[PDB]
Amino acid sequence: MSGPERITLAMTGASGAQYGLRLLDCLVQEEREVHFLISKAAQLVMATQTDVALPAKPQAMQAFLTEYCGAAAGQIRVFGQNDWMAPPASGSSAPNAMVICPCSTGTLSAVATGACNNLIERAADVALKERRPLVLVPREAPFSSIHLENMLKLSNLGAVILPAAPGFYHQPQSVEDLVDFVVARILNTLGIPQDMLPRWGEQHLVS
Amino acid sequence: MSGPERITLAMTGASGAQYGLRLLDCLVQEEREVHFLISKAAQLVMATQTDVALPAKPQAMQAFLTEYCGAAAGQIRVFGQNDWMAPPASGSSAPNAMVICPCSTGTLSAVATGACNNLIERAADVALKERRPLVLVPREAPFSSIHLENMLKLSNLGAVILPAAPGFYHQPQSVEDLVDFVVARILNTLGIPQDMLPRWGEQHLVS
Amino acid sequence: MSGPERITLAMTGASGAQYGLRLLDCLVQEEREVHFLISKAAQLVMATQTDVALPAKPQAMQAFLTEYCGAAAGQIRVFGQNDWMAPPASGSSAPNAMVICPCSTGTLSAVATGACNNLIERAADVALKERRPLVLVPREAPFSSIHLENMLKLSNLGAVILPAAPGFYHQPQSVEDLVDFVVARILNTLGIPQDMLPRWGEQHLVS
Amino acid sequence: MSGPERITLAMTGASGAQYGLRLLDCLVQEEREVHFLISKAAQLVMATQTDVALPAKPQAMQAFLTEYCGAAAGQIRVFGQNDWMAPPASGSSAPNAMVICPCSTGTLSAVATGACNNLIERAADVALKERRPLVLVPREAPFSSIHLENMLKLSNLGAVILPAAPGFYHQPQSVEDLVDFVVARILNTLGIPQDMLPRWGEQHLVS
Amino acid sequence: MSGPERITLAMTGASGAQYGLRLLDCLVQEEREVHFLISKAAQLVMATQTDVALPAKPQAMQAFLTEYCGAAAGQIRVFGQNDWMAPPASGSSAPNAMVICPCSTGTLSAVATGACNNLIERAADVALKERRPLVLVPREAPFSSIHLENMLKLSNLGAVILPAAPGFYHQPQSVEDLVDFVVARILNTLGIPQDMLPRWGEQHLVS
Amino acid sequence: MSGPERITLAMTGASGAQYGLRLLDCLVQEEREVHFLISKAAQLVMATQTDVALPAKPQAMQAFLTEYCGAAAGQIRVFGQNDWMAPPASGSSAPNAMVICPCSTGTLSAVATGACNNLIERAADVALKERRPLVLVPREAPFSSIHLENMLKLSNLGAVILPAAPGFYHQPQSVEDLVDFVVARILNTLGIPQDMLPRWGEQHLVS
Amino acid sequence: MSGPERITLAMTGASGAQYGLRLLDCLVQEEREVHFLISKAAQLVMATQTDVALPAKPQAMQAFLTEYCGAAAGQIRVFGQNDWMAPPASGSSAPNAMVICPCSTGTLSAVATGACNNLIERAADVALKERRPLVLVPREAPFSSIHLENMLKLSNLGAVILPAAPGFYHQPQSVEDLVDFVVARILNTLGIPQDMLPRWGEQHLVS
Amino acid sequence: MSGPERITLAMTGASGAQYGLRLLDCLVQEEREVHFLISKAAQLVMATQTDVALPAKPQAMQAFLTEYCGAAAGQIRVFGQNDWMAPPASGSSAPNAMVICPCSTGTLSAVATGACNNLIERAADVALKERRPLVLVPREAPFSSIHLENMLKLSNLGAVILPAAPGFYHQPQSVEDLVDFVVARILNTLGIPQDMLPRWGEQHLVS
Ligand SMILES: Cc1cc2c(cc1C)N(C[C@H](O)[C@H](O)[C@H](O)COP(=O)(O)O)c1[nH]c(=O)[nH]c(=O)c1N2
Ligand SMILES: Cc1cc2c(cc1C)N(C[C@H](O)[C@H](O)[C@H](O)COP(=O)(O)O)c1[nH]c(=O)[nH]c(=O)c1N2
Ligand SMILES: Cc1cc2c(cc1C)N(C[C@H](O)[C@H](O)[C@H](O)COP(=O)(O)O)c1[nH]c(=O)[nH]c(=O)c1N2
Ligand SMILES: Cc1cc2c(cc1C)N(C[C@H](O)[C@H](O)[C@H](O)COP(=O)(O)O)c1[nH]c(=O)[nH]c(=O)c1N2
Ligand SMILES: Cc1cc2c(cc1C)N(C[C@H](O)[C@H](O)[C@H](O)COP(=O)(O)O)c1[nH]c(=O)[nH]c(=O)c1N2
Ligand SMILES: Cc1cc2c(cc1C)N(C[C@H](O)[C@H](O)[C@H](O)COP(=O)(O)O)c1[nH]c(=O)[nH]c(=O)c1N2
Ligand SMILES: Cc1cc2c(cc1C)N(C[C@H](O)[C@H](O)[C@H](O)COP(=O)(O)O)c1[nH]c(=O)[nH]c(=O)c1N2
Ligand SMILES: Cc1cc2c(cc1C)N(C[C@H](O)[C@H](O)[C@H](O)COP(=O)(O)O)c1[nH]c(=O)[nH]c(=O)c1N2
Ligand SMILES: CC(C)=CCOP(=O)(O)O
Ligand SMILES: CC(C)=CCOP(=O)(O)O
Ligand SMILES: CC(C)=CCOP(=O)(O)O
Ligand SMILES: CC(C)=CCOP(=O)(O)O
Ligand SMILES: CC(C)=CCOP(=O)(O)O
Ligand SMILES: CC(C)=CCOP(=O)(O)O
Ligand SMILES: CC(C)=CCOP(=O)(O)O
Ligand SMILES: CC(C)=CCOP(=O)(O)O
Repeated sequence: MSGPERITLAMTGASGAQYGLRLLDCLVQEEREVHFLISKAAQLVMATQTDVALPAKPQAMQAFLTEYCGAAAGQIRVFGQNDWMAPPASGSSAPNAMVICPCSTGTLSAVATGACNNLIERAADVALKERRPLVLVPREAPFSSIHLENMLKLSNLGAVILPAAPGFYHQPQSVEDLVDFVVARILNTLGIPQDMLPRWGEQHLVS
Repeated sequence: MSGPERITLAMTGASGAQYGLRLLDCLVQEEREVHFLISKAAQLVMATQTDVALPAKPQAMQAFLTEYCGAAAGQIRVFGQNDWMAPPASGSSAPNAMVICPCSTGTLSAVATGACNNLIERAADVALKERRPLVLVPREAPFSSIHLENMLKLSNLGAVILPAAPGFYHQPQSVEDLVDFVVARILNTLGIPQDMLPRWGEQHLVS
Repeated sequence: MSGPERITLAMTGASGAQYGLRLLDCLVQEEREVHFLISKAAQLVMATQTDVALPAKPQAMQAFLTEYCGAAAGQIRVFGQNDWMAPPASGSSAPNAMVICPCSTGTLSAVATGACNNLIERAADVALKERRPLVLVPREAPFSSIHLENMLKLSNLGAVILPAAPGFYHQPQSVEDLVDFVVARILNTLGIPQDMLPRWGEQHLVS
Repeated sequence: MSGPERITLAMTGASGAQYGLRLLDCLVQEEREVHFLISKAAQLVMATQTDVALPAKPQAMQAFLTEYCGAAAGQIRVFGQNDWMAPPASGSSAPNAMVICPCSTGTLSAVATGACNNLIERAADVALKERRPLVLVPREAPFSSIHLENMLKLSNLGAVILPAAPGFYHQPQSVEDLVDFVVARILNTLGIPQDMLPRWGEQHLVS
Repeated sequence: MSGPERITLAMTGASGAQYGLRLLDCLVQEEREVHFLISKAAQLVMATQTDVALPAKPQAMQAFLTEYCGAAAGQIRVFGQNDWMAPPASGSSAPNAMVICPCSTGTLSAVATGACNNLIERAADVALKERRPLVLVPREAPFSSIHLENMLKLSNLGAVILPAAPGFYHQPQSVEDLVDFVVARILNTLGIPQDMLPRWGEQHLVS
Repeated sequence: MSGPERITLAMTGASGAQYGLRLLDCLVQEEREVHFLISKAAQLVMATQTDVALPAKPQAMQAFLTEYCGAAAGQIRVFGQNDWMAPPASGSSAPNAMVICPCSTGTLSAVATGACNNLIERAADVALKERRPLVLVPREAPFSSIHLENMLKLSNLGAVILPAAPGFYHQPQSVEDLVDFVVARILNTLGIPQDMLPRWGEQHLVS
Repeated sequence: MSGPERITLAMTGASGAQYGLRLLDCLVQEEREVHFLISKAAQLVMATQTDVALPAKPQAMQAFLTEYCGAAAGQIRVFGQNDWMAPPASGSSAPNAMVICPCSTGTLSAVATGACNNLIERAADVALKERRPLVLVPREAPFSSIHLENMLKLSNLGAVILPAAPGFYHQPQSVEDLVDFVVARILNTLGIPQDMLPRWGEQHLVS
Repeated sequence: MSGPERITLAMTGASGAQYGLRLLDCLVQEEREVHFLISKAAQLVMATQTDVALPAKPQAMQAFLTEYCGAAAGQIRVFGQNDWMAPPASGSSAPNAMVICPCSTGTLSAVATGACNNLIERAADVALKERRPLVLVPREAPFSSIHLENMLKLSNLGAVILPAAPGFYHQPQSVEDLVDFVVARILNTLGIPQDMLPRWGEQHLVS
């Protein structure tokens, strides 16, 4: 298999829950193991901008998502915001790639400064110190200079800053087609196969 | 009228022509005067990702857009890429706000470095030296550290970096609803009235 | 196979065309796919400092190089300087390593600043944002502080700055032996097998 | 095999010889090839803080270590401090990962500044220019701002700064258990299998 | 008495509780007054990596520690994480030295950025603004560039960054001997007498 | 006694040996303990610019200086350039103030970069990490930007940069009076009594 | 003649008037034209630390110095502190080298910041903008970080920072011999012949 | 004569001895005086990559080179690595231009940091403080960020960084023709006549 076997997928309180749910579903279909984390604000976003009725507690959540995605048993692990017992809290864990999708400006800040106040922030701190993949998917506009400095710092240290900025070059016809563009970019970044967005120019031999 | 009477709208070669066409139409409906500039790459984008058959030469272009938007005669001015005779080339011109929507990574670079190689780049250089509004709407993912440094420099100097990153908090049902979210943000930035995106929380009196 | 299956090889207007032609030939012999780009200045260099009569237009060029190197059909793709349809223009393309050999001081500048004015510059911009290999082979002396700052910025972001500075530790007897030293270094950087430069010290067991 | 086939292991004059000897032994047991370098100060440390009677000259040293670790013939190569003939002195060598364990503050300084005064420093300079793994294991307290600036510079360039700071979360009962924690972290960094430190949380499915 | 009469000892959630308990005991034996603060994460660390059954609430904690260490009544004060009434919250308090042992990467971050979210962070903020001693004892490996930048900033402002990196030059035979090395370094930094680690070279008169 | 009981006095290869010999004599007369270190270049300076015939080996040197200054037995300790057994090599030593008088540009460099190549450089590295007094007395003209950057870095970290730049405000009549001005400044910096340079203005009550 | 025909010699209020008077005399003997400027504080220094009774007003001063040095009529020009009519105030003047000897910390500050409050400061501002020689001779100890930053800035812009730090390698026997060392260094910097300090090593052919 | 009368030519341990020998020969033919310095590593390079059997000791070396180049007696001075008696060690020496050809990455480092550990490094330190020409000829590939930062610092201070990167625009037919290109560039930098590389375009009057 190309790409990581295990992804830590953290969802934080930016207005783009569709992208994290779609990514979760694609990752499950590519038979990856997902360690799923979600912030309190992200739970309010999902409740108010989607049709998904996500249970509050980690075990009910894990059961719900396993159904929602058609996952295998234990394929999706759910950990709460102070569960330091969970793999992502330590660099001695097995290697996984981490994606924060969507990534709020507050979570971006915490990761840039090293705040480690909850499991998502500590997980990203560990990805950085271990040189493990870390992809942040901000959804904000305008970006202020505070946001941009935090993104630059992290980019300079090897994180991938992948804004939720879909392109129109595959002729999108629906909101779902724009959500899939962003998701396809994330999977490409992670090195995981995808067939939602063709490889640009692959059939063009000469100019 | 709130907001600027005249906007310089430059469209450059990022995959988001829908946003610049929609903005052009909203600006016309709010009876603003638009000085419209478009790059060669942006013409290829529009030809390949939209249904809009935009003529190549500035006078045919001006006639086409005036029809497309329902504008009044002389409401939309079109200037070519080396027309130094046009108002945006000089700080002695009448004040206008400038928006680059969409803004390619190459145009972002040129504006950050001061390259002034064509009328769009010189127009942005003049907006900066005159302290006139300058809004850039990048559409790229990932953003590299080169992109992020160029955005930060410009943000620090007072430009507004407004990525084409729509939110989902107004329940979008179509691609058009996502395009209008971004457009609504731009008009808000410019101080121009809009009724596509409600004022968040305006009716909430207490927590 | 070790190393990348596909290399984007861009030749720009520094006085070292021999190195890019030799690299092209080595890449073909290692059965890699080459996406070949060449600047207008690089065409003048090749015309004046080599015996290679390279045709001007991309399809005639592709036929010429395919012969010159003994390549298989479609092994070498040639794209012109504004062919945005070509794979290297987008990060959604299939992954390839990019080498700019030789790299003029102007191309170094454009890549460091993000100028994206033609397909070579945009290709390098995409390599950077995608975290794909990017090797620059400058040929200039002295290096000014402008050159050195541009190289440092790019090195800091993970590009490899590999100056056309051959060593003499394999006893070179000809101009070709110096050209092959530099080429051997490039292939090593890319992780592609080569037998022009032995592995230093591989038989030395103790001091 | 996961991880590098060949490791350059340099031991320098910080008070932690136990960690470099233990790492050497683990690397031998995982059937890796080790290019072993040791500074004059590190020889005084080993003589005074361990029970290991290490011979002075490279060939006697190689014989001693080969016995001490149970290595195969030629599995451990020993090179002296000015043996420029040895593989680590040149980037044209075969790829290996380099670890400096322990890393004195003086060696940290030399690597950060590019001093290349002996084979260890030149070896690290080459690892950096080749983008090959470089792990530094400092043992000092307090760390001054000079130390911290030197570490930051190197971290920013992709070196791994792994201080000899063992954790207590695997219930250590002996000095050997603390030495093995640090060694286990190094092997994890290098991507080499180890069974001294379990994978944190690997059996935890839900919070 | 040499050294401070009063120490604020904060324990945060890094895997090194042994060092803070040992320091607490040494400080009590040198008849100092200790203002003891402990984070929620540090309570989970102590519960899981030590044999010490520390009560949760500040008054039960104070009674427990007073027994554990043989302290005099009122020698150890315990304050909770939001007790702004406590001396360390204000610069108008009586002078004391502050040690954060162990110091998590999150607490390091908060102190470097000025976050003041709880009493430990505010206490360190006050130590800095008052020019009072502040010693941080991180326990992490690798250190990332985020950690290293946060340490450098604080070192530059006069904090002492004293990693939990014991040396082996006093022939340690047990885990306790390594814990005491680090503790001895802290007491030396604070100017408090200790007889666990001899004064290096004190009897050496000539080379 | 005011000021430190023990001073590490290092003499390095700048053209000002008179100042270090005079300081050594003043320190002995104020009954301080001096740990004396001298570089190979400083030995050549003393041989060629003074009348002092200093023996080469540390024990003969210690006997010579003890006579030259009228010191008590064991008041002056002499350590060689690789004597890591000596107190100044470790921060676990008893506290002393360190003066490098004169300080060559090479020694200034090594201290600024953390090179630790010999006992003087390591001693200064330890003074810095321990927050112990460190006074550097450069003697060079012009100062280049390399020198000035190295001095600034060290000044910013709390070292005292005290150039061998005597003043004329005490009416000097001899070379000895200029040497004593500089020495008086050093003793003032260290907080040690001196009566060579009066306290400026001490008898002036009103303007 | 080697070196400049005209020198602007400014004397400011550091305790080293001997050096500026000696330089003035050497410049006169080498038949240079001197534009002489002196600050109010420098007049108090000269009155209190030398035997030279310098008149207050520019014309009496010019007559006095012309006698003191044996100069030709009009060889020494004296200008007051607000005489903007004088050549050094404008870059349109004839080229001259400028030396500030001695240079107070206040004058160093003004030159580094561009303060131009009097003719000396404006003269130095003009030397810098014209790329004309500018030599500053500070006399201060310790140098603080403010002093060192001001010196570095100016050194980086091409000024020569030449501290009043005499060497002892020409066997000085008097205060005058130390004053002449510094003066000899200044003349060397300016490219003016001098025979007070031999050319180091000029007769040494082999090592 | 145009250009300097005296050149300090230092050869250090990069793989390009041919360039320093050829430069030495050209300098002798232009009747310049050469102060020749060579490092221990450079002696190993010359022994292994050239046919030149250079004696070890300075006087035998001077005799050998005087023969090899056809020099006049005393035209080439040879100084050893610790011969502080030699002119280049002091700024009070007669002015000469300094070239380090080839310049190892270690020597580049030492010059950038001010290390002054041997006569070559001190000579370069003096060139910088005296504002005398300093040309460095590195031979390394890739250049890391450490190398590039060291080059930039020195370039910014006025050193010339002239990499051993020959061009092909004079139709080179041999290894000697590439060596002469680099040498011709160095002589041009120094302002010394050369007829190996024509003046580009000198006969071109119009475009
Ligand atoms: C409905 C709704 C929508 C948004 C938000 C909030 C809510 C309630 N917030 C804000 C954000 O959630 C807030 O600053 C949190 O403190 C983020 O905390 P976490 O990073 O999720 O722990 C938010 N933040 C942001 O960066 N981009 C966005 O698009 C949104 N949209
Ligand atoms: C179809 C198509 C689509 C895109 C592009 C090109 C084409 C042809 N380009 C690239 C870009 O247009 C190129 O780097 C130009 O050089 C930009 O020039 P202007 O800034 O418009 O003058 C591009 N650039 C970018 O920053 N974001 C994008 O989404 C796209 N999409
Ligand atoms: C014959 C010849 C030789 C050279 C050049 C030009 C020509 C015509 N140029 C200059 C360079 O080509 C010019 O600055 C271009 O603008 C570079 O454009 P590209 O980067 O190729 O698009 C050039 N540039 C450089 O960096 N190093 C070199 O060795 C040369 N040699
Ligand atoms: C017994 C003993 C113990 C130590 C040391 C020395 C000796 C002799 N040194 C110092 C160090 O070895 C010295 O600065 C050397 O110059 C380092 O040279 P290398 O980097 O090994 O070539 C030392 N240095 C350090 O960074 N951390 C340490 O723990 C120690 N411990
Ligand atoms: C068992 C255990 C062990 C550790 C941790 C946690 C737990 C539960 N954490 C993490 C840390 O406690 C987390 O990022 C907290 O958010 C830190 O909060 P405080 O700074 O104590 O408020 C942790 N953090 C760190 O910097 N170094 C370490 O050694 C450890 N070890
Ligand atoms: C006679 C004599 C005089 C001087 C020197 C040398 C000699 C031999 N050196 C140079 C210096 O000693 C050289 O760069 C050494 O490498 C410094 O090494 P240490 O720092 O003493 O180990 C020298 N260096 C300096 O910074 N200022 C000076 O005044 C002198 N004077
Ligand atoms: C007797 C005497 C001696 C000194 C001073 C003053 C006096 C009165 N001052 C101080 C200085 O003159 C003061 O800060 C002035 O404001 C400098 O002004 P000018 O730069 O000359 O205009 C002084 N300043 C300094 O930088 N180094 C010194 O050696 C002295 N010595
Ligand atoms: C045969 C051979 C070849 C090279 C080297 C060595 C040897 C032995 N070294 C390395 C270098 O010489 C080493 O880092 C020295 O420590 C440099 O010391 P000096 O700067 O000459 O004192 C080397 N260094 C470099 O920067 N570029 C190179 O091309 C080479 N080539
Ligand atoms: C939760 C936990 C064991 C954190 C310690 O992990 P690491 O040693 O800092 O990578
Ligand atoms: C096209 C033109 C008149 C440019 C000059 O404008 P400005 O004085 O630079 O603002
Ligand atoms: C030519 C083209 C489709 C450019 C867009 O690519 P990407 O989304 O910016 O990587
Ligand atoms: C010892 C030696 C051949 C050094 C040259 O290696 P590289 O070309 O600098 O990687
Ligand atoms: C809890 C309290 C009184 C904080 C104010 O202290 P300070 O004036 O900020 O030192
Ligand atoms: C020579 C020696 C014991 C060095 C270790 O000292 P420290 O622990 O780094 O202060
Ligand atoms: C006193 C005077 C004419 C100042 C103007 O000089 P410049 O044009 O600023 O060089
Ligand atoms: C070898 C020697 C006399 C060094 C002193 O030279 P300089 O005064 O630092 O230029």
